[PDB]
Amino acid sequence: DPDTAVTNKQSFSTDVIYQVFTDRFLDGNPSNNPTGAAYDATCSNLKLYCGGDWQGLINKINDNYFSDLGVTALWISQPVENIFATINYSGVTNTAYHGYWARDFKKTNPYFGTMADFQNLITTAHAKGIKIVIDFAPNHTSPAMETDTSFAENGRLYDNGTLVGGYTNDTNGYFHHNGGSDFSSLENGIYKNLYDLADFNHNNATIDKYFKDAIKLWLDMGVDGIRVDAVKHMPLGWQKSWMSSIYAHKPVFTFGAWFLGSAASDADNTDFANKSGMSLLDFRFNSAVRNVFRDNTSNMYALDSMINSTATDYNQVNDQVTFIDNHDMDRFKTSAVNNRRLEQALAFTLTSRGVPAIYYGTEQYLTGNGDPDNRAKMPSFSKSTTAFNVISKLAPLRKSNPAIAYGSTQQRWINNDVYVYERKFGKSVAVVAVNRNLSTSASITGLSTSLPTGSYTDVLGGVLNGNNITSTNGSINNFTLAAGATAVWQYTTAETTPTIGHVGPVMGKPGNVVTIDGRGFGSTKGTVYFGTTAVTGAAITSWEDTQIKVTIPSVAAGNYAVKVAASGVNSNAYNNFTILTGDQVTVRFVVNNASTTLGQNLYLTGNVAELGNWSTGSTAIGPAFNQVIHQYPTWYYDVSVPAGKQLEFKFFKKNGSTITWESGSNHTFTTPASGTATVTVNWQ
Ligand SMILES: OC[C@H]1O[C@H](S[C@H]2[C@H](O)[C@@H](O)[C@@H](O[C@H]3[C@H](O)[C@@H](O)[C@@H](S[C@H]4[C@H](O)[C@@H](O)[C@@H](O[C@H]5[C@H](O)[C@@H](O)[C@@H](S[C@H]6[C@H](O)[C@@H](O)[C@@H](O)O[C@@H]6CO)O[C@@H]5CO)O[C@@H]4CO)O[C@@H]3CO)O[C@@H]2CO)[C@H](O)[C@@H](O)[C@@H]1O
Ligand SMILES: [Ca+2]
Ligand SMILES: [Ca+2]
Repeated sequence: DPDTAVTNKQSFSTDVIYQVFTDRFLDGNPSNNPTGAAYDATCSNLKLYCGGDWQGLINKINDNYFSDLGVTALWISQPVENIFATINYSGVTNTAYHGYWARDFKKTNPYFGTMADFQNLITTAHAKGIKIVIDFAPNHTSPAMETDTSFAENGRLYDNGTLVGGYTNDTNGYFHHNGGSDFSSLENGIYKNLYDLADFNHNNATIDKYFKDAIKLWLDMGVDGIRVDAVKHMPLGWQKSWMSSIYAHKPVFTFGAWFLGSAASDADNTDFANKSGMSLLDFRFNSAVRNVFRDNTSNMYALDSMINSTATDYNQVNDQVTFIDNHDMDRFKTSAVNNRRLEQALAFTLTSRGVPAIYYGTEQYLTGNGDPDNRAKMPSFSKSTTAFNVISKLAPLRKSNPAIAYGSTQQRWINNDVYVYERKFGKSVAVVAVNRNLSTSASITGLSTSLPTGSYTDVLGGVLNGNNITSTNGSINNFTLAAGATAVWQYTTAETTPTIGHVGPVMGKPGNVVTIDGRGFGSTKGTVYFGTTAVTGAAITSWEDTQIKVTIPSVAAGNYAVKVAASGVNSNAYNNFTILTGDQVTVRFVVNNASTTLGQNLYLTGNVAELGNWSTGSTAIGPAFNQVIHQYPTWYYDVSVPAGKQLEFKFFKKNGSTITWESGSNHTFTTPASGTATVTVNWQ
């Protein structure tokens, strides 16, 4: 199928996601509504259930609300069964309407629908070309108190009805009993409770297996993507292992939520996006956009700076999910924020790199500050707002123009209030001009672009006061950009030479099937390169002009570049593809008596690519932890490592550029065939 079809579960670059709180959208079936105190028919007390369900989503898909809006994917609340109990937090009654208080990841939330309703949602969605993305929260169950089992449901977990265990009397150690996190460090936030939510101990073999089994269930039902909640509060190692099991079974686009407060680069965040096997919600992009269009605390330069900085930090910037707001912050729209600014932020987001997501109601200019006010009921289904118009005209461009879906970004003109950028991919180009100044127009002179000679019409049709331009070999004739204007000019044409636009997933073991999207691959089965290794014939399960499904060859584990050769012509190289040694398992490495010097950290490396292949650089594992599970001078770290393999490893201390290794022989350990394990050694 073409890279743009609904069947492409590995790439969302050509899509526009619509994030919706299932309970706050449409109550299509009042028969499944909760009873009593947990329900509010008027939906005025936003902490209670309002009745929204999967039937309501089905209805709006059938009457073409989403089709006319232009969205091609739906991101819904966690579908799993949540606790039924009601919780009173200092006077106010709270319910699990948000879906984050799971109790059984193998059953559906009765209030949203049955297992059958869910299947019906998938079918109905796919029939109209809409992908379904689900929220999944494997970090915890629900609120719990160890001393009081009568609080909520004591964070109890069920395996399709069968009780696995609760927070109190957790003899098996399914959860962490290290208190609540104070967010003082990364380690503190991973092994301690997120508020009062019972934290899972993924090192426990049962919990590890439970989540691999539980996710397969939903993948088997046809979900096209996964939004992993609180990725910053679970070990990267376990998550990478979990991700490889997903990719070996049914690869789907997966991204996580790692909260960031500014557009500033964050080392840990960058590492996660580059090493976990999944991408992230682009909080840096979000901050810049809000600072510039909403809050007026930054100018266009901050926007351009962020575009360049993020493109440099993330290996695959096109996999990051962008947005102007969501359930974790104030609604973009405020009384002090103009409609045009909201509209410009949307246009910018929809034409920029990454995978754009729209929080439900944005098209209706919904207001609401903080939790829960920002999760109000959908006020209307009108298709007449300007914002609705902008989305319907720009969203389709991600499918029709590869420059917008896979292209690079270059600044063509800029000043405090004006920004003109260019998206380019092969011969296809897209140019967007934005003037955030609401009162004064701007005279643009000396603008150059890659647009071929010709006359260009504003894709928006002037709804955002856009204008038409004339290109003379890229040189655009002088023009006036109206106050608060924003225009989109583009040019698309067929590509003759092979060009890779996206590869998904970007991690896997030999035998897994990866998807290569792009242009000009031709219909004749060619050859795929993973470094220097050529992959041909049967190994290439599918080959079309815009997409190539290929099997990962049995080469040495490591970092590889991917190229495609069609009719003797070599395409561009898609860098940083990770090939694993084989199936993964999470192992906790513990080392005793590793006393260090001020500012000196402990790292780990060994004889497999997953351990860095004896490297002491960015591929080495670390820095190790030393506060929560084990205390200094004992260090520890959870690492995704190959299953059933004899490993050789050593720890090393690194302060500045001085590296001091362990003496003696290398430590050895044979990893288990599956699950988890703990290996403890003494510093030599
Ligand atoms: O005693 C403390 C506290 O007790 C309760 S809080 C109570 C709340 O009243 C309920 O509404 C309910 O809240 C749940 C919420 O409704 C659900 O949607 C989820 S939220 C989920 C987030 O989506 C996810 O992002 C993450 O949380 C992240 C935050 O979103 C993000 O902003 C930051 S928090 C960061 C702040 O920005 C800073 O301002 C500063 O405070 O430092 C903070 C450091 O993190 O990062 C977070 C983690 O990445 O995870 C949450 C958890 O699911 O669940 C909510 C919790 O269930 O339930 C809570 C308690 O369970 C009292 O009501 C309150 O007054 C009191 O302060
Ligand atoms: Ca209902
Ligand atoms: Ca945790």
